[PDB]
Amino acid sequence: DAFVGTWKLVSSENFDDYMKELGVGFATRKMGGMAKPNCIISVNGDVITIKTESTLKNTEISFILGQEFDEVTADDRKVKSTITLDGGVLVQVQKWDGKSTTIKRKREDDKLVVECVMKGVTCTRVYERA
Ligand SMILES: Cc1c(Cc2ccccc2)nc(C(C)(C)C)c(-c2nnn[nH]2)c1-c1ccccc1
Repeated sequence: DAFVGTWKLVSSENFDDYMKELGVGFATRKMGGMAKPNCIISVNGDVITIKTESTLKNTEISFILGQEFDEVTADDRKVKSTITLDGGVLVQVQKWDGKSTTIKRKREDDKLVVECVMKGVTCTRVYERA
């Protein structure tokens, strides 16, 4: 859709604070905050795949909209994830240990805009086509 492609991180706001809320420790936050990952999004039938590639860490999730799945996050959390399409926005919720975080991926102009919320912390990451 508007989401399919290869997307390179070009900007990030409040990622260190978000990682802190995720319980990521200092040395790991340092490494994560300088990463400039590629995000490759593809769709085949029901199944959407989101691949993250960086020198620090690669991740991949494949999923069906509305169908909860198990995910190991980049920072090694074991979470229950559910992703839906809401007014053109991919909305992801991860739930683990009575906590949750929400990740919204939207297409705005040339950009893929990713908004991550946990507790009072909102991080916004902007990716552009590679
Ligand atoms: C939480 C998180 C972490 C945690 C982490 C920190 C430090 C070391 C290892 C993990 N790391 C990454 C890197 C840079 C490492 C891939 C991401 C990420 N994925 N796509 N773009 N950025 C996210 C992330 C960002 C937005 C949406 C979903 C996940």
